[PDB]
Amino acid sequence: PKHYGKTIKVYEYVPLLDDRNINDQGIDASGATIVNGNLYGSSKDIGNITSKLPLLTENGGRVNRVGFTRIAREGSIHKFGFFYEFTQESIDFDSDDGLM
Amino acid sequence: PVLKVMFHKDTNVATVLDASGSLSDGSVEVGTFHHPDETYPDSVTIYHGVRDLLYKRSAKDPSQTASYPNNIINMQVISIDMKATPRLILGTALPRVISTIEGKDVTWHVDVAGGKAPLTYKWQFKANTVGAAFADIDS
Repeated sequence: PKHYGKTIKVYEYVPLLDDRNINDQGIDASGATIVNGNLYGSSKDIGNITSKLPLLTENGGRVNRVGFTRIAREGSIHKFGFFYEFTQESIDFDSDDGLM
Repeated sequence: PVLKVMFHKDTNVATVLDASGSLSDGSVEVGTFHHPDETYPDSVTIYHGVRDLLYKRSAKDPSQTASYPNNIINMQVISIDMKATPRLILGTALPRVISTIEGKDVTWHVDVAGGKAPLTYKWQFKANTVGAAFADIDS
C-alpha cells in the first residue's frame, strides 16, 4: 500500500522444540532454573532427551516451564527505468516507415 | 544426601548446595533437607524441599523464623539455583531375572546418570546356599 515506506515485514513463529527457541523461561524437572527453556530443542540424542524429559511427581509443583520465540522477515522495492531520444527528421526521412 | 539451602533476600534466589557448600554473596542459610526423600523418594523433589524450608522463615528477614502469613510462600518470584551434585539416577536397570543353561556366556549392563564423576563400579555375587552373604567378585 501507499504511505508505508518501501518495506514489508512478517512474523515467523518458531516451534517449541527448536534450537532457535532461545529464551529464559526454562525450569527443569526438579524445579531449578536452567539456561534453556525449550526442553531438548532440536536434539535427537537419546541421552540428551532423557535427561530433559518433563517428568512429573504426584506432588506437582513449579517444574517443567518453557518459553517461545518468533522471527521477523523483511523485503523492499526498488526503481528502474530507461529512455531514448529521436528527432523529427530521423522519422520522416528514414527509409523504414515502421522504425518507431 | 543432605542438601543445604541458601536464600538471598534482595534477589529472591534460593541456592541449593551440598552439605559442605557455602556462599559469600549475602545469602543466609535457611535449612537443609534430604534429596531423595528418605520415605517418599519419588513423590517430592528439590522444589518441594525448598518450598517447605522457606515456609518457616520470615519474609521481613529470612534469618529469623516466622509463621503464616509473615513467611516466604510466594514461590512464583523465587528462583531456585541448583549447584549441588546432580541426583544419582539408575538409567538402565538390570533384568530382575536371567535364565540360561550351562556353558553359556552371560552379560549384565547398567547405565547410571548424575552424581559426581568419575563413577566406580563394584560387582557382588551371592550363592543360593543358606546363609550366604554378598561377596565381591574379584576384579
